[PDB]
Amino acid sequence: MQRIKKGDKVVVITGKNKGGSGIVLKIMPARQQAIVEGLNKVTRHKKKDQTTKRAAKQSTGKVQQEAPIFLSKLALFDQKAKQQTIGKIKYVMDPKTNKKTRVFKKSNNTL
Amino acid sequence: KQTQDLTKNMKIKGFRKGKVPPTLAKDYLD
Amino acid sequence: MKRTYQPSKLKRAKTHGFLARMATASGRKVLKLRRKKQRAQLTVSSER
Amino acid sequence: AVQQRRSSKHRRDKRRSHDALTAQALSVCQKCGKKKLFHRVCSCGMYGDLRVKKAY
Amino acid sequence: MIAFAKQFRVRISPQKARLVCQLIVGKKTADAQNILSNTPKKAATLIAKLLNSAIANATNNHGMNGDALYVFECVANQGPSMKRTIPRAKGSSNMITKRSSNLVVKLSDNPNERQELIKQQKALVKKRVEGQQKAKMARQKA
Amino acid sequence: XXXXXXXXXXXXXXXXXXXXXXXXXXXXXXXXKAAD
Amino acid sequence: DVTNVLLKPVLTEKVYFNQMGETKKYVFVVNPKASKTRVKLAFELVYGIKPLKVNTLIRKPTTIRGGSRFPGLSKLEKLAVITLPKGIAISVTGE
RNA sequence: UGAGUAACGCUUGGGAGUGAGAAUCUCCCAAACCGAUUGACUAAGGUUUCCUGGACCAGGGUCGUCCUUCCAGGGUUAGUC
RNA sequence: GCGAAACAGUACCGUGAGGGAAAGGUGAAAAGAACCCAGAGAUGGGAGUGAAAUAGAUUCUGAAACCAUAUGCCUACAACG
Ligand SMILES: [Mg+2]
Ligand SMILES: [Mg+2]
Ligand SMILES: [Mg+2]
Ligand SMILES: [Mg+2]
Ligand SMILES: [Mg+2]
Ligand SMILES: [Mg+2]
Ligand SMILES: [Mg+2]
Ligand SMILES: [Mg+2]
Ligand SMILES: [Mg+2]
Ligand SMILES: [Mg+2]
Ligand SMILES: [Mg+2]
Ligand SMILES: [Mg+2]
Ligand SMILES: [Mg+2]
Ligand SMILES: [Mg+2]
Ligand SMILES: [Mg+2]
Ligand SMILES: [Mg+2]
Ligand SMILES: [Mg+2]
Ligand SMILES: [Mg+2]
Ligand SMILES: [Mg+2]
Ligand SMILES: [Mg+2]
Ligand SMILES: [Mg+2]
Ligand SMILES: [Mg+2]
Ligand SMILES: [Mg+2]
Ligand SMILES: [Mg+2]
Ligand SMILES: [Mg+2]
Ligand SMILES: [Zn+2]
Repeated sequence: MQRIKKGDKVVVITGKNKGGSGIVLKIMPARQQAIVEGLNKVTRHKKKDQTTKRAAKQSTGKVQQEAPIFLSKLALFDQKAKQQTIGKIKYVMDPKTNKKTRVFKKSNNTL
Repeated sequence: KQTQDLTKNMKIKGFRKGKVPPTLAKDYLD
Repeated sequence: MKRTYQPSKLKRAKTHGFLARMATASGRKVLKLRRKKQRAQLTVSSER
Repeated sequence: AVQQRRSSKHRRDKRRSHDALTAQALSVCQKCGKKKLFHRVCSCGMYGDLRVKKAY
Repeated sequence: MIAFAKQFRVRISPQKARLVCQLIVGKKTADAQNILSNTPKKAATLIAKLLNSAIANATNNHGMNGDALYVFECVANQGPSMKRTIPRAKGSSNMITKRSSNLVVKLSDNPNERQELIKQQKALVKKRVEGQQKAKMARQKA
Repeated sequence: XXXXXXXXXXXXXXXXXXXXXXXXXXXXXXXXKAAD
Repeated sequence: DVTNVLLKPVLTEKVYFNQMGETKKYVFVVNPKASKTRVKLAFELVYGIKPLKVNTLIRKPTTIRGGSRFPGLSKLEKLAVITLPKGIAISVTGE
């Protein structure tokens, strides 16, 4: 299975942005990056191009989007615990549903 | 009038300018 | 002046063509080496 | 005939010493002011007091 | 305070461009434009464009007065060449070298600019020597 | 306006460079300067 | 029969010049291995009106995008020029 | 380096226009050569070099707004050849 | 280092058998320079992003030969490995 999925809260543990909490919007497994909302804001200098019905306007100024971040820099954020902390996860298989479920190793919280 | 405005340049794939079809100009460039 | 090479669609194909090379034991050996060298133009048949 | 010895980078410049250029003599038009080379019609076609050609 | 403009891979040869470039060094702005506009040479309508752009970005970008600019140095460095084969007689062949020039024009407002360049050079040479002296004091300290 | 290029390949400075095979199949002949 | 010999209709200045004035001429592209009789049969089984005659064009492949880093060849086309009888004009799109 | 030297491989003048820029591009008027041919139809070969529009990285022994160059689109119809 | 780190037995040469190259590196991330000025435009100068733009797609470092600019000294009666 995978450490990071689409939707769970995640934070950054290294770089200029420290303690940046966000939601993963999309995961590229092949190049090992991850788009997290609110973090790694880059500002492409949007030029003007007019060759299509939508390109006739294509209003683009200083649009701020999301830059991908390596998955190594990401760390899962705990929510069930009263005192939230950053830790590592296991891959225990509960016989109740015979489905693999992520569980933290510094606590007993599922996912 | 309106069809006159839409026949200038805007060359179609298999066509040229000027001789734009009098009735068919709303299919490719819709 | 009359230079050495006077092009002809028939003479070329009937002398250095695939069927011409495939008619003698010697022709098979030359074709084997050209396949060994992985020539894109194995013979003059594949002009295009 | 060809040089049996190569000419250095100093003899080359000595020969080029006479290749310098000269600044062509210029004057001012008496009706518009732009500089024009002497004894020739300006850009407006107005030479002296006579309108020669139509304005540029 | 140097303002400057550049042009890469100009088709004119450096040999035939330096000849025109020596006609503009040291001249005032207005006089420089007038001489280059009426000289019957190919490398006259390209330095003129470069010169005009340099004046423009001197009085707009760097904020200069505009009535004191003089051509500090206008030179045509050697640019990358292009090699072609000219077919000669009796089956031989020679190599035509299409020459290109990298043109750069620079104008200043201060008539004493050579002195400042020597000052930075003196500062760099000077900057080298104290470090040697500082190393000597540390060496004696140990 | 309408100056744009949405095609995946589009350029005005087409990349090209001429090469030389150094074809110098030169020869020579005899002469009337033979001292025998 | 299988109807893989009717690949694509084509609309050019020549096509529209023919496609007017009583008898209509529709130009399609067909399987390069197909014959005139197969073209007439395909038109019979998928449109319903018998062609008056069929003409065929072979456009040879040629080099395209020359000088580009990777040059490529063209694609082999067989063109068929169907001409329906006087007064009949069916639509290529809409069935 | 030789050296900005040899060479640039048979064909004139002008008017108007385009263009940022024209001896070289477009039109017109002449002018000069071919005229058992530099005229016209095809075989062989060449393989898109054909037509239209656009461009002036490179090629054109100069220039170029122009090209047999490049880009985009299009073009070759047989019972009798 | 295999001829071939790239689309190499390719481009190219030869009627053919056959012969047979060169060419790698932006930045952590394109965030690949919106916008202003000159210009016909490419482009350049600012601005902006970036730790660094003298890292700008000509994209790691950038040697010498070679070509130019300049502070200081010398050089136009002078026979010079
Ligand atoms: Mg010198
Ligand atoms: Mg001289
Ligand atoms: Mg020859
Ligand atoms: Mg036929
Ligand atoms: Mg030499
Ligand atoms: Mg020289
Ligand atoms: Mg001489
Ligand atoms: Mg001479
Ligand atoms: Mg001469
Ligand atoms: Mg000639
Ligand atoms: Mg002449
Ligand atoms: Mg005559
Ligand atoms: Mg003839
Ligand atoms: Mg071609
Ligand atoms: Mg044409
Ligand atoms: Mg054209
Ligand atoms: Mg030229
Ligand atoms: Mg008939
Ligand atoms: Mg070959
Ligand atoms: Mg810069
Ligand atoms: Mg370099
Ligand atoms: Mg470098
Ligand atoms: Mg003396
Ligand atoms: Mg004496
Ligand atoms: Mg003596
Ligand atoms: Zn005047």
